[PDB]
Amino acid sequence: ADTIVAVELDSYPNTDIGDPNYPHIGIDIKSIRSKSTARWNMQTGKVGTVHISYNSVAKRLSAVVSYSGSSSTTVSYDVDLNNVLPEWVRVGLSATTGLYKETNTILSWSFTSKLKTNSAADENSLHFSFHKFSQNPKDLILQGDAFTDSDGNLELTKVSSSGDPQGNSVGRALFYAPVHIWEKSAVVASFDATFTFLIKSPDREPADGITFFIANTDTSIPSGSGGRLLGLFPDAN
Amino acid sequence: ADTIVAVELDSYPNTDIGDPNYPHIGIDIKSIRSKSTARWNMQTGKVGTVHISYNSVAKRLSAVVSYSGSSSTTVSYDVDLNNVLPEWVRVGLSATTGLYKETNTILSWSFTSKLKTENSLHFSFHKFSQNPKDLILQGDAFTDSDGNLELTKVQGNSVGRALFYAPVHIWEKSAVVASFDATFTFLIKSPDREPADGITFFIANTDTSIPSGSGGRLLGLFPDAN
Amino acid sequence: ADTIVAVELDSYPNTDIGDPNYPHIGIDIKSIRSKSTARWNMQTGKVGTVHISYNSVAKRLSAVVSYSGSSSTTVSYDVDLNNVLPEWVRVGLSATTGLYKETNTILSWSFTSKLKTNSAADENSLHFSFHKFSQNPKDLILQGDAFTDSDGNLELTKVSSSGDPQGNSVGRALFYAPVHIWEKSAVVASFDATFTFLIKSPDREPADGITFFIANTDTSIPSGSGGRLLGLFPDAN
Amino acid sequence: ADTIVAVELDSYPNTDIGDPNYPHIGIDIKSIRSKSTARWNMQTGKVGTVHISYNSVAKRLSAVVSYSGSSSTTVSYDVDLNNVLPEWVRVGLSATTGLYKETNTILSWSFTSKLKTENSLHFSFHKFSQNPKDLILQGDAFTDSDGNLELTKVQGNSVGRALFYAPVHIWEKSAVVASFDATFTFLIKSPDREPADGITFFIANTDTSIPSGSGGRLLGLFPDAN
Ligand SMILES: [Ca+2]
Ligand SMILES: [Ca+2]
Ligand SMILES: [Mn+2]
Ligand SMILES: [Mn+2]
Repeated sequence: ADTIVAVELDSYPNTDIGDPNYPHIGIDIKSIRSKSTARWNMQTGKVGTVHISYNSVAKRLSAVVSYSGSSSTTVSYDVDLNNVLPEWVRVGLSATTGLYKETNTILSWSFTSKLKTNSAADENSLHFSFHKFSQNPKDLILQGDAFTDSDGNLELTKVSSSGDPQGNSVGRALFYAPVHIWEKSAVVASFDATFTFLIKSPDREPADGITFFIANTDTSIPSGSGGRLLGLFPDAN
Repeated sequence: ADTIVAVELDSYPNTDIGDPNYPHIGIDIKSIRSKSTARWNMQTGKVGTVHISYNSVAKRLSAVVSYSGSSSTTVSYDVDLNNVLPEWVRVGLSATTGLYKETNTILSWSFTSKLKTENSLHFSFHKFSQNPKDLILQGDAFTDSDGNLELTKVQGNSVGRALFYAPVHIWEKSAVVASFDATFTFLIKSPDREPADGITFFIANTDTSIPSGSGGRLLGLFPDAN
Repeated sequence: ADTIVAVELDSYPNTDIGDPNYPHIGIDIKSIRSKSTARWNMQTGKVGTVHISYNSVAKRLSAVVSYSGSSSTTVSYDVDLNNVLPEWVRVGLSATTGLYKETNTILSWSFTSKLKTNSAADENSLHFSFHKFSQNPKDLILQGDAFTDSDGNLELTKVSSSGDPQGNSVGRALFYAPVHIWEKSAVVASFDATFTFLIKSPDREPADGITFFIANTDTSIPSGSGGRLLGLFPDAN
Repeated sequence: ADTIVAVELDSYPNTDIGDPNYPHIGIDIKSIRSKSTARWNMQTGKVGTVHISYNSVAKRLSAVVSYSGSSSTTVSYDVDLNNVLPEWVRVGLSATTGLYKETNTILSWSFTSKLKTENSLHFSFHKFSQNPKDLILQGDAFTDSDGNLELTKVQGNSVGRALFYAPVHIWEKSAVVASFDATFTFLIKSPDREPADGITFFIANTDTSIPSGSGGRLLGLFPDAN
């Protein structure tokens, strides 16, 4: 729904809406046109790991991807997230395919968020961690094509019985409870997220990618957000 | 009906023969008649602390109550909770007032749950927002101007509950160990010294709600006294 | 050193000192003669996982072992650990081999301990987590034959360059910092531990096992504690 | 020499031209001359809170100071700490007094460190034991009858430090992300309003000790003012 901060792992270069001429990681602030990007040395058929950080004192949103016994790529962006996001949010995972496709499979997801004030008597803390997923994950809001398979992996996008990915799917999984990330008299807010993903593709140059995103609590797949908009934005402004 | 597992602090008269003659802390499995209780030296106008824990290998559910510079009271019950509770639950607090001037104010509440074969949950609150969007408030429950969670009305016979918003995955076939731990602090404010009062941390089915009839000594948790 | 609580994973049945007639898990309280045991369905050449719990309110020391896609075994014992242990301890892992042998290899180790009183303003908390190990693990006290190998696995007992285990080794690894587990006005103390282990053996019936143990801070391999005494006790009382 | 990374609270006059004219919070990289500082509204006899964090992807080290019902001051410095600090370190607190009647009492201290490719450490103390065996106390540092950690003497020119006992693994070749976070609360008690005082959280080589000459404004951390 209308408000969106996101870390995007973007397999398919969509040049005319600002994407660099290669797979990339980027930080998206209220738009699909990453405020910052870094080359993403994608490795199809391998398990990748994403770490994401933010601290409201530092005011830096950071992300890393690496694969097992391989190099890593990092992207950063200076952003005060309380001038962007509501004080209460939902956190989620998003993925799409277009004409070109890919599995957008998630193996694990963890998230930690803290909110501190003056008195230690005034604060909150939230943590969740999933290694594989229930067949009816009742603490997840599954949106669009998102489903958990017979292996207990979370499939954000359509995959056939065969084990093979479909074109034109959107999926999203959001954690059930809203997260309190700012408040009038907050001194420090911070969050950390990790996920692991498996992207497989027959295709030359797969599509479209995965995000971790933070949104207003009532968020939903906006109509017309398929493909290159990754399930997040209604247009490409 | 709801499926209930509770740890309660109870200053009501329990006029049933089995049960005790003083304020007590007790462990409730599916019924208001505590499977196990212990003395509770209930101190009005002082902040109290409850720690509860369970481990599915140890199959021992236990709880402690203390006040600062005070001594504590503990209760345990050997129980296997994966044969009592559904796989997915919601956790919460509840309170009820008698016919006294008294508050049930929650200053803090934390919870951790672990499910190993694969699943972890943790929340922690010190005071509460005016709009606690991650709490499901039931009955007379509201967060006050001070950021304190008032489970009951600030005369008596109020019932109020507060659930954490996400369901908790506490068991599964593939499970080797499930554990949980919870802490809360509370303040009963009252001009009386031994008012009739009840306050609980509880676990239940995810679609749980207040049963009509459940006031006073059924703690907002149960319809019968069975 | 003199005071020892331990969860033992006992591969070799030593009948005449109380061992049951099979591999077992046991809780050892100040003696090698387990206060409680359960049949341990050992699976050589597989990664096993031990979880250990205690809570001073419940007064129950618990442990579980399982392997990957296999059944699990559990043992329990009602013990108030503050009548047994000092208020400050070191936590550790031990292993031995005798004439019969085995690798006693540790892949990960985590430990959490909490101590609460009246006021939340009076408490302590400690947590460590190792997945694989530095070649010079500076936060471990390595005792006897304990070493971290070229794979970053912790080998509590002697293994040849070949990859093959030697007989008559003792090893122990203790975490550097002492742990505060009780105090005059404690309301609740609790700890949790997890480790993963690989036991390989040519032998028919390997020896001798691995423990997780809690001891006085100045603990050390007592002389004459080899073999069946698992690196912990100086005799078999 | 020792290798020092510190966050400091400083009320000494700093008479060197570059440096500031009021009590300040600052980030020290290997020298007493803070790579980055900010105003510190230093409230004597009120409990203060410091939060510090770092992430090796963000390469931004930052800190906040606040008092209850008060507003806060923050400081950041872009730095890569795997080029400044050894791989293994010891973390600690330090304080120094001037020529004033003032305490440097630590009420609480927590620390978390993560090293990912594989390594986690966390400790948390609210008050301290009479015999804090997991702390290495240096110089005038002792735990008092109230369980509070006094870094300096209860006249001035005391220096005192307290290290956490285990070494911390903060970097390695194979490392993808290293992060840490620390919090402490403190109380400077003094009959004066703006006494000359210094209090730090710091990271150093594991064999670190108090350098001679390091009194007052060198915070117990550095031998020179270079
Ligand atoms: Ca794209
Ligand atoms: Ca044996
Ligand atoms: Mn893009
Ligand atoms: Mn045995």
